Amino acid sequence: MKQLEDKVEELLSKNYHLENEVARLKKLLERAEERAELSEGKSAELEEELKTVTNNLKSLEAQAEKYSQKEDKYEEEIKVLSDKLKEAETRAEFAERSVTKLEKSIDDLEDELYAQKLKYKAISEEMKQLEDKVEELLSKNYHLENEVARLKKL
Amino acid sequence: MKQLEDKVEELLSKNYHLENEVARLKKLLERAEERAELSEGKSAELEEELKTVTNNLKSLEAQAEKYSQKEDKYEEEIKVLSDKLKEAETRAEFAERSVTKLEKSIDDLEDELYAQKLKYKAISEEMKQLEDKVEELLSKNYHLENEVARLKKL
Repeated sequence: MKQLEDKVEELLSKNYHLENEVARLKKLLERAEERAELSEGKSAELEEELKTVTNNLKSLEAQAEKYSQKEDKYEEEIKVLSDKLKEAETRAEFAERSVTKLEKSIDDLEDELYAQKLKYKAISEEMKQLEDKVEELLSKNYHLENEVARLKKL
Repeated sequence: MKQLEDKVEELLSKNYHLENEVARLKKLLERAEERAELSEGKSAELEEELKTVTNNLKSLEAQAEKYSQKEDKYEEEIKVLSDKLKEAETRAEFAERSVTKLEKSIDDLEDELYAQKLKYKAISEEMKQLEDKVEELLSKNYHLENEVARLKKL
């Protein structure tokens, strides 16, 4: 029995050991659980961050869609203004050259009209001298006729 | 002793449940450690995803910035072209209206020259009739003067 009494002394110790092992396993278990909890929590916050960023992205993609379009609009707008500008500068350039030419034409017509008028004035003056001559002769003949009659009565 | 018997029996039963608890906890620990690993792996994968989507968003923002300034560029070009077009159109219109004015003046000058030539023709015609009248009266005058001379010497 002195051997059996020593057995009880062992089971007590070996049980003391099992107890310590149980406590150790429980501490490690809790550490694993807390690790998993911290990570699952981080994933959740990251999940949220991914949706937020992804949304913001699908928006810039869309904005970029409107940006590219306006670009082609502006391009078409500029094109039209350029072609209008060219056409107007051409109309201007040519019309101005026409003005100079037309003014010279007017100078020539005026020179011609002036000369024509000078000619008219001169023939008019000639007419007046001829009229004065007719008047002068009608008078001379009226009196010569009376003189011819007077002489016949002498 | 019967007493020791019972003591041993108690410790063995206790020892039994303890061995089973250690075996059970090792199993739960194995599973909790696997869970943590898996969760930590997911977090790392999500973190890398967020970094990538973030780098893309930042890239789209840079682009969006170039569009905004290049947009103000196109805007500036249009205003520049617009002001020039207004200036060109005004000068074009001015020169073209001048041309219309000068053409109308040329037409009026042609009308006057035509009318002036008809006047010259009309006066030249009277002139012809006047010269004929003078020739006739000079004739009559000539014969009358001769008749007076003749009568005076009888």
